[PDB]
Amino acid sequence: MKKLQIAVGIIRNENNEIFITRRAADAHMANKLEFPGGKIEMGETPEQAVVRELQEEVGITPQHFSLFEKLEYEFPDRHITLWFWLVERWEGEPWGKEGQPGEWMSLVGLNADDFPPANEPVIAKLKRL
Ligand SMILES: Nc1nc2c([nH]c(=O)n2[C@H]2C[C@H](O)[C@@H](COP(=O)(O)OP(=O)(O)OP(=O)(O)O)O2)c(=O)[nH]1
Ligand SMILES: [Mn+2]
Ligand SMILES: [Mn+2]
Ligand SMILES: [Mn+2]
Repeated sequence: MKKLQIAVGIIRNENNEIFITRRAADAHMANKLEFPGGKIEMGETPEQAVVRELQEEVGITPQHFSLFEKLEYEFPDRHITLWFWLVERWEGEPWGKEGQPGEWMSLVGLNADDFPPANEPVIAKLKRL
């Protein structure tokens, strides 16, 4: 099947809230909550991809971020490797730059069932921080 490398950014403010967007109804993992991110392209690194994806999707440039978790997940029709970057400093103010819903969500209130199932261990690990 299809095999993808995906970089996403966990955007955390100083109030323990995360900037979360919601995927379109016609997308893979439709209507799910998500960390902004996307496919790592040929000729770019995982670090470059999370910067580019956050610039495109929510209008911020991550800086001094760290790899929170890397994991693989087998969906029904595709295999992806997810790079979860913890982003605690950035230039700009995140918004729905691609017209998608986005809002700040308390970390304690996140419900893993609202996200793709691949995110389950990451959401749990974030809550222990
Ligand atoms: N963005 C994001 N994707 C996730 C998460 N968890 C998860 O399993 N995924 C999966 C859903 C998709 O199969 C894939 C992300 O690809 P995408 O749909 O964001 O692709 P993209 O933004 O590059 O799309 P495009 O603008 O290039 O057309 O990873 C997450 O927290 N954030
Ligand atoms: Mn993309
Ligand atoms: Mn995306
Ligand atoms: Mn994108």
